[PDB]
Amino acid sequence: ATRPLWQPGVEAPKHLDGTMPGDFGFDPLNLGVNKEALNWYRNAELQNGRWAMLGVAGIVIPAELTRVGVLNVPEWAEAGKVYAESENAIPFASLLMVQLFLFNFVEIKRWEDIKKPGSQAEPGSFLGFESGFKGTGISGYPGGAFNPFGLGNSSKEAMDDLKWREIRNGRLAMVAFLGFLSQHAATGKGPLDNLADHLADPWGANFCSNGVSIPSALG
Amino acid sequence: KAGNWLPGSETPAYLENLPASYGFDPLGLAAEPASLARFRESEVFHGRWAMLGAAGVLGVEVLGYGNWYDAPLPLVQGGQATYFGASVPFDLGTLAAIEFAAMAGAESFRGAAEPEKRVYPGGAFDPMGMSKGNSKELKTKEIKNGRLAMLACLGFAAQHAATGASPLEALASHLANPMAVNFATNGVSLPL
Amino acid sequence: DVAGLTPCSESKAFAKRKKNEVKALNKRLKNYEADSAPALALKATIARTEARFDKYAKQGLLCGTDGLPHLIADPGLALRYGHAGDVFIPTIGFIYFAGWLGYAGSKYLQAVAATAKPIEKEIIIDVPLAWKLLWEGFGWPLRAFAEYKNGSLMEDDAKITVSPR
Amino acid sequence: MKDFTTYLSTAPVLTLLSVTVVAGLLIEINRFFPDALIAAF
Amino acid sequence: AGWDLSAEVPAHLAGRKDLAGNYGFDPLNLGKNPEALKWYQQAELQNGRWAMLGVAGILVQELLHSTGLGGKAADVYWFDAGNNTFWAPKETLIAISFLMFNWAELNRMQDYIKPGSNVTDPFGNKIKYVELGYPGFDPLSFSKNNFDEWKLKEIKNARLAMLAFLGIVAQHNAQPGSPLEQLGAHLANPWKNHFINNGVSPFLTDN
Ligand code: CLA
Ligand code: CLA
Ligand SMILES: CC1=C[C@H](O)CC(C)(C)[C@H]1/C=C/C(C)=C/C=C/C(C)=C/C=C/C=C(C)/C=C/C=C(C)/C=C/C1=C(C)C[C@H](O)CC1(C)C
Ligand SMILES: CC1=C[C@H](O)CC(C)(C)[C@H]1/C=C/C(C)=C/C=C/C(C)=C/C=C/C=C(C)/C=C/C=C(C)/C=C/C1=C(C)C[C@H](O)CC1(C)C
Ligand SMILES: CC1=C[C@H](O)CC(C)(C)[C@H]1/C=C/C(C)=C/C=C/C(C)=C/C=C/C=C(C)/C=C/C=C(C)/C=C/C1=C(C)C[C@H](O)CC1(C)C
Ligand SMILES: NCC(=O)NCC(=O)O
Repeated sequence: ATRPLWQPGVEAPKHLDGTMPGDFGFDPLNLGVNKEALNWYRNAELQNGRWAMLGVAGIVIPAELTRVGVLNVPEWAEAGKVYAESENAIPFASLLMVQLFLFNFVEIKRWEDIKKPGSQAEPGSFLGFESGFKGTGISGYPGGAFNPFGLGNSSKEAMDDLKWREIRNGRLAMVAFLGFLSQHAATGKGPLDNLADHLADPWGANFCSNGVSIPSALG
Repeated sequence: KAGNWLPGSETPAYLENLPASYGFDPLGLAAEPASLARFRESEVFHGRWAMLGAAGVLGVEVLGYGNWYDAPLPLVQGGQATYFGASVPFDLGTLAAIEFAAMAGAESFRGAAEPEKRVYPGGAFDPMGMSKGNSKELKTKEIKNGRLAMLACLGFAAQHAATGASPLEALASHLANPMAVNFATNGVSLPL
Repeated sequence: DVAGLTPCSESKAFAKRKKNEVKALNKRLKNYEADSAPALALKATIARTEARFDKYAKQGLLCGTDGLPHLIADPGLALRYGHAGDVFIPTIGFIYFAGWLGYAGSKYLQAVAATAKPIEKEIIIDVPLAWKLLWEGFGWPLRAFAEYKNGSLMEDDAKITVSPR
Repeated sequence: MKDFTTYLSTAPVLTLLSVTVVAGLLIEINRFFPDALIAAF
Repeated sequence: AGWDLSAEVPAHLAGRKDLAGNYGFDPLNLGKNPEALKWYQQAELQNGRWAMLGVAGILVQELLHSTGLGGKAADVYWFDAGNNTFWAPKETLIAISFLMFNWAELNRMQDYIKPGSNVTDPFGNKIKYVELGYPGFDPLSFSKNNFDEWKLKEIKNARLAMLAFLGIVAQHNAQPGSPLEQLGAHLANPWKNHFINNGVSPFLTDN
């Protein structure tokens, strides 16, 4: 209860005890007052953070490599159109449907794990692979086939440290992807281009000069 | 056991009396006894078919009859397949139908037996009767040769996905110029 | 062209209506001196009218037989033809904002219902509590769906008064 | 000022101030963003 | 306390005397967690040893470049070392480097997760093992006497060489030429030639 909070002076809400990774007591809208809704929101936070970490990596590492003359990857916002003009390009609707079908199969299993944490581990499910879906008792942290290197499964507090690192990195990358979307919506340049322009003149190059954030009607 | 996969490690308890066991299961896929029981037969079956496939590709390339990739290429384009110069007037539909019927019959009449009988049978499959008289090290040899054959077959697939040449042609080119003709030199394996 | 309607960017009657409005305002202009306050007011009105007509032509609205913008209230028919801002996007906006207000009022009712005098709290509103619940009502859809899945949003019929048929 | 703020918290004062601030916000929205027929983003 | 007089050792650097170069320097307290401190000690040994090897290579090759011993192989700048043809191209060199360093570093990590479990080779030969990051690779035997002092000398040289390589990359990205040439150009005046008079370091001066 004495952990650092999102406001030194504001006590944590009674539904945020401190057990969850990354619980800084931040819930001013009280969205997680229901415990089952809180568990669903924790799983949603894990999924959004992991997908944002993957997406932000796939944005900022190829863009940086293009900046230093490696691989030469186009802008992330126009990378869909760059591939869609290829001579052997899969059509957009067909590719989306294939991705959605595979993700349907995978994430309905993940959903059933969210309900009962030991769902998919029952015998006779797969073809001998059901043993890898035992889970660790907390949904969103499967283990088994996932986590091959077995990082953190040694001292329990080692896994809690890695859980906090994961949740902070996921939140940072979610904020970063929101920044990427808003930066490209306002300025037709990449995230590294926006960063380089800001270092040229921080008082001149920012969100108050794109003309899209602050509306021109007010000023 | 003979081996431990890593030189120094904790060993899974369910991988000791198994032939050709090195304790290699970091994912823990065979923690359940039924999972191990099915996966053992799966590994034996995969190794046997991989040995058959590796023998097929090596014998189709070194005997000078063609490439393994180009085997079903003349199956369309009009028709007429090739096997030792035989005309074989079978089209694509009848060939697939006969193969499906044969495989369905063989596999249905196969995997309806006992767990030991599904993977390790006798009768007409060992006519010379040398399964008797120390079968553990022979099983170990079978599993190890099967693993080597699976590695060879997946290497053939990945190599033809990469450079796109023949297996023995790529081997000859690698022996001729080991500097610029490796897996690393083409722009598909090492991007940096 | 979604239902026999032409875009107002190319429909002639839209330009005719804009010209008629600007000409009427110019007829109003032609009575004062150039720099008078009525002249500035009429110039501002003209600028607003031209900006409105140019914006309506820019946004891609549909005009009918004459130059009046028409809105499409069918999803799909407005999504694939690019007129979701006519009805669909304001539908989502109203649903969100009305749910915010209604959920804030609901949570105020259930918060003051379990007090000493719920009668007094509805004419004498606890302003900090109302402000807090108005802020919390911005996450109304997720909260409402969670309470619906929990079953705490609706009341059992056996605890609700009815008439004796 | 407890009684004065309680009077300010009474239903008519609060509803008149609330409709006043809402109407003023909408009016200034139409002042800076006039003739918004559709939600064109 | 050793790194800073009138300062107190950060608790977890006090009771553990068996650390090479334990001078109490941890103001940000990175290794309060004992497992984190073990990881950071292994990272110390690895970074220090690779930096000693790297800085010795830079200094020796630049000495041979400035004086002149080797042929066209040694007559190139260290940052331009890839211009030579050598014996193998880039891709296969990087590939075999990946393979054999995977082998060696996985042996090292297998030692890390269980000390002494990986000292035996399939040939049957066995070696002695001591401590954790000190696997007893001592053929001519200088470890039998005052091993703490030798470890302290090693860790001091390792820290000096990590600082050296940080200096090498910073100088190279700041001023042109070889690091020995940069040292000589410093020694020229030396009141003017230093890191302030670069136009790339202070930024407050020369825009
Ligand atoms: C926030 C309070 C509140 C809430 C949550 C509801 C909710 C509901 N009302 Mg109701 N209503 C209210 C206040 C409220 N009403 C008031 C004050 C009146 C008197 C004018 C009415 C008169 C009324 C009638 C006659 C009917 C409903 C009906 C309904 C239901 C249909 C949906 C609807 O919006 O209808 C429309 C709602 C209105 C027209 C009234 C809205 C008045 C304002 C906007 C709400 C009050 C705001 C409140 C002061 C905010 C407090 C904030 C808090 C932080 C302090 C729905 C569940 C209908 C129904 O029974 O459906 C089956 C119906 O027939 N309402
Ligand atoms: C100036 C840009 C640049 C950069 C950034 C690199 C980077 C790298 N080179 Mg390369 N190289 C360059 C230019 C560059 N090179 C040039 C100009 C040439 C000659 C033309 C070469 C020729 C060359 C060869 C021949 C080889 C390399 C290799 C390597 C890798 C070292 C192996 C390793 O790190 O272990 C492995 C890494 C890990 C186990 C973990 C990944 C790294 C993470 C991020 C942790 C590392 C921390 C990080 C370094 C510290 C932060 C940055 C710090 C500088 C502030 C490395 C990633 C070697 C290689 O490919 O690997 C064997 C290799 O053999 N380079
Ligand atoms: C806490 C709380 C509670 C209280 O009570 C209240 C409040 C305040 C409300 C709160 C807050 C919240 C928030 C902040 C939220 C946010 C979120 C996000 C941002 C997410 C994202 C998230 C995000 C995500 C997933 C993302 C992902 C991404 C991706 C995949 C990407 C992809 C890609 C790439 C690679 C590149 C290419 O070329 C393109 C693409 C294809 C595009
Ligand atoms: C154990 C484990 C456990 C832990 O825990 C984890 C992990 C790591 C995951 C693991 C591992 C795994 C792996 C490695 C796997 C792999 C496999 C393989 C490779 C297979 C192949 C496999 C392979 C195979 C079958 C192959 C086969 C082949 C064939 C048939 C061929 C055929 C043919 C021929 C003759 C020739 C002609 O002209 C063509 C054709 C007709 C085509
Ligand atoms: C303690 C602490 C704690 C507290 O609390 C906080 C703080 C303050 C943060 C801290 C501190 C820290 C630091 C200072 C760190 C640093 C490190 C380093 C510098 C490393 C390096 C490290 C470094 C390294 C490894 C390096 C290495 C190098 C090398 C290999 C090189 C190589 C080479 C050669 C030979 C030659 C050729 O031609 C080129 C090349 C290829 C280039
Ligand atoms: N009862 C047959 C059976 O269990 N088959 C499993 C397999 O396909 O290996």
